[PDB]
Amino acid sequence: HRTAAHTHIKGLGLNSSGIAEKQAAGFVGQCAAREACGVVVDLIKAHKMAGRGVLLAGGPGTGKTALALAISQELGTKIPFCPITGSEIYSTEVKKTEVLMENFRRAIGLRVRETKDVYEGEVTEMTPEEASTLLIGLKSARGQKKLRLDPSIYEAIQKERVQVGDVIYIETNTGACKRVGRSDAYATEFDLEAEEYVPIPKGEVHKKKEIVQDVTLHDLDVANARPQGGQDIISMMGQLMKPKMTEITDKLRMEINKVVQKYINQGVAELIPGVLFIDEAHMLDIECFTYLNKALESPIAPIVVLASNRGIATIRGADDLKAAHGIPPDFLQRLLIIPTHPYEPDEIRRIVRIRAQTEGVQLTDAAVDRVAEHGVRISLRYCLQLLAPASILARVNGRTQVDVQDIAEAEELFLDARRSANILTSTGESGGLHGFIS
Amino acid sequence: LPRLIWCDGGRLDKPGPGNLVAGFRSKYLNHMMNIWTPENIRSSLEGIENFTWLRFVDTSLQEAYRASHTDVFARAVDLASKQNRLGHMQIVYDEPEDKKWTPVHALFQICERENPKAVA
Amino acid sequence: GLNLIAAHSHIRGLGVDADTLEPRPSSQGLVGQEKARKAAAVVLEMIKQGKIAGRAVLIAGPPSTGKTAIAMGMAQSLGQDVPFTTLAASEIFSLEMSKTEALTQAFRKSIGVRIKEESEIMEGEVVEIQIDRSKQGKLTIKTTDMEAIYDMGSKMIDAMTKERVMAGDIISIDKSSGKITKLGRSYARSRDYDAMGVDTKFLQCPEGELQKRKEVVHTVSLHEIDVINSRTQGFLALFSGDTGEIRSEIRDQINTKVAEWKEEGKAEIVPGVLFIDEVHMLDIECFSYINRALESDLAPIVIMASNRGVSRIRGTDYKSPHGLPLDFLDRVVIINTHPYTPDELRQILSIRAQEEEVDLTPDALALLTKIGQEAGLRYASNLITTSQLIAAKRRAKQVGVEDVQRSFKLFYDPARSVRFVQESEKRLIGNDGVVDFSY
Amino acid sequence: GLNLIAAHSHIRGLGVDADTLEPRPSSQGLVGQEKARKAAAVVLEMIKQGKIAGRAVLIAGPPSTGKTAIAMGMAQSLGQDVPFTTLAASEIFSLEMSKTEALTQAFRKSIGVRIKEESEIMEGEVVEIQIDRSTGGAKQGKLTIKTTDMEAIYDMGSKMIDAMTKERVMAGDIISIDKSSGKITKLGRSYARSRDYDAMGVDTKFLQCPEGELQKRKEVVHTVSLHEIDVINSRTQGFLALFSGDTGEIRSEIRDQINTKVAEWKEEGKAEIVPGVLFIDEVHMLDIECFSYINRALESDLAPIVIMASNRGVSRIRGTDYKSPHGLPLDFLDRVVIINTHPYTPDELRQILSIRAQEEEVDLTPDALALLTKIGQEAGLRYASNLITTSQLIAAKRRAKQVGVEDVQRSFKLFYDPARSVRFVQESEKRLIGNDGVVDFSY
Amino acid sequence: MKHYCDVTGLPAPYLDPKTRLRYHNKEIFAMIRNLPQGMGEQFLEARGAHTV
Ligand SMILES: Nc1ncnc2c1ncn2[C@@H]1O[C@H](COP(=O)(O)OP(=O)(O)O)[C@@H](O)[C@H]1O
Ligand SMILES: Nc1ncnc2c1ncn2[C@@H]1O[C@H](COP(=O)(O)OP(=O)(O)O)[C@@H](O)[C@H]1O
Ligand SMILES: Nc1ncnc2c1ncn2[C@@H]1O[C@H](COP(=O)(O)OP(=O)(O)O)[C@@H](O)[C@H]1O
Repeated sequence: HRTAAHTHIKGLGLNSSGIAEKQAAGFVGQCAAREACGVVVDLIKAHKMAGRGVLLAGGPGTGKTALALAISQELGTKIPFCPITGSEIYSTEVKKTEVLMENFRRAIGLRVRETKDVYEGEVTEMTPEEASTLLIGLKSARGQKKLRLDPSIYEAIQKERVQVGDVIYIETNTGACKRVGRSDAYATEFDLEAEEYVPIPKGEVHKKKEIVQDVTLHDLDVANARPQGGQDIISMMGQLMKPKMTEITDKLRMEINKVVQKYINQGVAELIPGVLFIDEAHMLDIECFTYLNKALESPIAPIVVLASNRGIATIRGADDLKAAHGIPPDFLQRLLIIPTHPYEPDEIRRIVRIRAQTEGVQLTDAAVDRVAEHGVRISLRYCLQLLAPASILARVNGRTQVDVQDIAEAEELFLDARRSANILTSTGESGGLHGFIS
Repeated sequence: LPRLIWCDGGRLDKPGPGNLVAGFRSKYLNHMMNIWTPENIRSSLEGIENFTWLRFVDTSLQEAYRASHTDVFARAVDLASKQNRLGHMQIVYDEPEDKKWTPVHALFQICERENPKAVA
Repeated sequence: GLNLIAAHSHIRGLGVDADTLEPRPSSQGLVGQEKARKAAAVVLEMIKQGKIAGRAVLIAGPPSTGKTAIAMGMAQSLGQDVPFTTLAASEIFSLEMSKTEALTQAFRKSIGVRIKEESEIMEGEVVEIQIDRSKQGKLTIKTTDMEAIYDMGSKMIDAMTKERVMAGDIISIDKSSGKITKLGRSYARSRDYDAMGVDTKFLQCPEGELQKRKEVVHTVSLHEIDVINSRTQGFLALFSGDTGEIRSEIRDQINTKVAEWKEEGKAEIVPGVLFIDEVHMLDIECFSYINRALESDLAPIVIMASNRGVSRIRGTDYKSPHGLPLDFLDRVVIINTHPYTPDELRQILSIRAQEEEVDLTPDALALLTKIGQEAGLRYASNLITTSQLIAAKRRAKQVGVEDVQRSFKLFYDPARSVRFVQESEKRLIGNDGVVDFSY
Repeated sequence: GLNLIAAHSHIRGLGVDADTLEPRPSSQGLVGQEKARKAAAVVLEMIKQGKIAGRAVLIAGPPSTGKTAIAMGMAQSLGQDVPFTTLAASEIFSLEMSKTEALTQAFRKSIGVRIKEESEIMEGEVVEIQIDRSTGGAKQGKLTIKTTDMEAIYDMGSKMIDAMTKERVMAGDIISIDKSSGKITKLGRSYARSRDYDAMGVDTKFLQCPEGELQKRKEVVHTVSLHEIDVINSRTQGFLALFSGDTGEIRSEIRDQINTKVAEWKEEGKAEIVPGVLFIDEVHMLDIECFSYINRALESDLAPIVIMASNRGVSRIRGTDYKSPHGLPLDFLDRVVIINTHPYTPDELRQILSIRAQEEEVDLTPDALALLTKIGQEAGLRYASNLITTSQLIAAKRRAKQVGVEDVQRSFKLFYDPARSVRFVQESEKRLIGNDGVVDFSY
Repeated sequence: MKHYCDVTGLPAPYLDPKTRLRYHNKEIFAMIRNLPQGMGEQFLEARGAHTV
């Protein structure tokens, strides 16, 4: 499988008491921030609280996004985890507050369990039995079955171009059906026909499957606001017919809450409140934070995790105002704040070894030490980038493992931003022929 | 395009083997958990609930349900089969004793029950 | 259910002795703020009487002083008898429409039109249909309790045919419209079929008499009547948004007709509240519109809240109090909220601990009250739920002092966070983009 | 053909030893830049192995130092087998969609899904068709078809008769039939029947008869990007928006479904994922909102490798009022490695001008090449390369067989270089419109 | 009815217009048209087909 930046992070690495192990689940250090994220995981899995806000704060490369993605994995696949950057709010298609509101609802999940009643077979019979109800006979290699058809699923089967000898799939509970093809027992009806001959199904003609199905409250928004998919055929024209996002009213979201609650009372649906993660939260403007004050007050609302790396910085859209994190102080009162601290040299050596064995790079310990020096003196994020080039260099040098020579060559082929800033300084001297453009 | 994408469930909306989500999601989002279905509307038809107005906009629960599910072309064809009778009432129910009569089930259709065009 | 525990879930009303408007110190969830609650109670009396149009009231005060809590308390104690539109000022900046249009909508959402109606409706399960294609015919229909045969006119047979009605369908007939609706099929017919169409729904059979007749009360805002009249099926826009900038001659004609419905007693007008939260995010162009909008016979009462000191007005570059134009403040009366004393904090933390169903020890509540005094109410409130989750990891039954203390060290308050930022100046990105990633 | 000679037409690859990644001093059209070409060769290894996700490489250097040349070298050495997306940063500023949507689409174009599908296909020359119309048509019919090796009759079903009559198949037509769907494509006309084609003008081409089996299981390999799957699923004929370009801001739950669906196809073995590369030329034209998006878009397992080029010194970041190296925020440059390109020596200028002269149709005397090399040192490599075309056209007008010094000197006199044109505006300052808008029209 | 090769009994995609024999591939088509003057009719006679 592929290897992205955080793929070594498997979870928060907490004890049963919720205390962080000094190195576990791919983390090193940040024990205080991992413990605080462990309590946020409990806050999410204990379904009862709406709209609690959390801030991750600390320098670039201190692991704020490792922590948010470790939460997402302690939280499992069941619970919605909805990551965005604050930069993504600026749609050209709806106002910013609708984009936030949609992402609030993407973070709240609704789980249904269907028993899917699937029939798949060669059509043996299509007989009318009403003044309009059919009997359809279906065949597989293992037997036949006859189905009484509702007049409306019959028309669905009739809009598919189904005939006797075709192979069809039916979801008898959901009312979906598909023409799979014509059975290849008919393949010699003619020597050429424009037809897709398929073998008869070799399994049971009827199959019953338990499927746990997830949707979100935003999927319900979208489905109730406009005709969707094969309903909206004229959408193919584009221009005014495009399925544009629209500024969905609270009246709609209020009816969705009512209708969803009905299916929760009946036990058909299970509510699952989840997380909205807003990385680069300093990119939100003052009008976004103002809306988040209202949006976090509603009794259905996800837990919201912000991340910021700004010090005292101007609030976007309100140039007169400077505050810590770039978060207006008005909003900052609502948040539980976790600080993430800088790493030490030995912690960097540990993260380097974890990343190497995740990328499949084998290192000499001298190569480990030399790489770790670049994390201390330049950046942790620069250490990790060097490992993959040095692995390539080593193998074309014929070596079985990365060694100091392959690190040293990688350092020279691939500069950091500090050394390249020295080049820009020494060379942007003039408006002459070889200068960088300032 | 390969038939894996164009036919065998690389299209999210089309149900079949290898697209087990789409048939469920079609039924539940358009019918079961759908606000415009007549059984759901009929729960909200009263008081200050969200379909309270439907009593006065000259449309049935069936018509509200059709207009929410058919696209604007199909709705425009259905609109061809209909008559400007509220504009005809402006011609007929005219004297002070006619009291500008309007069907109470069409009470909110103000701007078509009265406009200059029909008189002209 | 869907209603999880939010920050204002404990606020259940304004907490005043309704005959005299004197606030009881702690009731209906509201603690303290008696002067502001009495002013809010007088505002409720203006709202409930409805005779006064277009007063504007600003609730001003520091953060976490109950400005939202008091406005929520008014919503709870005004009750669903009256419209209460809640608008964050950020919502006015639509792409679909003008700022002033977006405000014209929010104003009209806050005026109700109330109509009382007798509807006569037949609902039942279809037993059979007979047609004499010699047109005429007969419908047989049942409840659980009654059954009848009805003579159908030709147009009813056409409509029954076009709507594909068959035995075992639950149908309704609106006698006023003369229009059918297939509601579904009875659960008794679930055995008819091995496969069902996607659109089919099962129902319990109707119950009681067939031809029910009911007295119904309908409350509809002026904004809903705008959107309905904007275009041929405008009632769809009530949900999707999508109104555009509704042309003013529509609104004028609606206002004229609603005045006739009142004059004729067909309807009553129910003026309500628009609450504009964090109103300082509006700009100079908005405030200039609101000046005229308040001066109207169909204006709601407008309530608004601000926490700004002297601050720059948006859309210009001079400052003013509350962040608002003096031209606008000349139209506004002002209610000021205050910081809380330790005994008021102790009560609010207790109200929150009850709502969150957390058992604080007395020493935990004492420490948590000191934290609320030193670090602010919202921060101490956030530590209640946090301490419960930490206590549960101990399998403890009550939140102890150590659970509050561990919550305190794990989660920084704003002041401690600002210190951390100042002590980390060179490792965080400053306002000039400079940062050093080195150890 | 259609493809004319452009600035980069001489670049055929990176010019690097496949065994050691050592760059050769000149090959495949690239001269010098050896340290930079070695680093670009290591990046090609990362791309072709697919293992690593979301690396961002910056090519930093002065203008005309081969930053685009190296980018063309990488594209040419990956070939058609890998998604390569060439974005100018100016393109992100759409009116159709937000900047971050446009950046999502660019990333999604740069991951391929590779799918292998068989069809039986029938290909041959038509010997005969008969069709019976009774009179409503298509009642029955027979096709006779051959290769050089084989001949057969087929009884036809009525929808194949509709296909045959739609595509006006006649005797002598060489056709292919995709019998899994029954589209028929007229590959051509046989020469052996040329006189049957009385309606075909003399410009008509004719083929030889096909070869071998009349029916073959042809296997097709498709690559479809994640962006194409996204756009297909956006509306009833969403694929049309891959051409007209009027995609809206495609909703992220569609993309999340597709990400799940493709991971399913990968684990089932129905498809393979082919990570490509996104090239962002003039990355300094992105703003602070783009960079904070790109930060985290790189963290996905479905991130391509990204390659970026900048001419800029310490320069103002767009959308803010402060300056940073390369014009890029340090917040972003932490997740980037920089490859630096240098200015050329005179023998490298000589070689590049020679290659440019041989890619163009230009016979160049040794003294003209020496003069153009000196102009290159003094006026820059682009100006000297532009003079090659000019001198050829001057030489041709005087009917000369070679470009001589005389022709280069006409070119140098007629067309100013940037340094001479800068001097011209400084000496002509009162007659040109200045930054205060002032100008004097008088003599 | 499924189609089989008259020479080898393997599945036959093709029917020869000339001999009326069904055949598997180009190799057997080459055989079929190089048959002696009476042999195509013997291959038909195993199907009980005749053209006399
Ligand atoms: N404590 C840690 N243990 C192991 N890996 C870490 C740790 N903190 C960060 N990383 C890794 O180092 C890199 C930088 O951290 P990241 O979370 O991206 O920083 P930022 O806070 O700027 O988002 C990422 O690849 C991340 O996976
Ligand atoms: N007088 C009060 N009684 C009970 N709860 C209060 C009171 N004042 C504030 N709170 C609670 O404390 C929190 C902050 O008060 P809130 O009114 O939301 O802040 P602001 O004054 O900034 O609008 C909310 O959870 C609110 O319910
Ligand atoms: N090392 C090189 N080998 C061959 N051609 C080159 C080399 N460097 C530049 N060129 C050519 O010279 C021209 C200018 O270089 P180019 O890469 O376009 O400039 P920039 O670096 O500003 O993008 C282009 O036509 C390019 O193909």
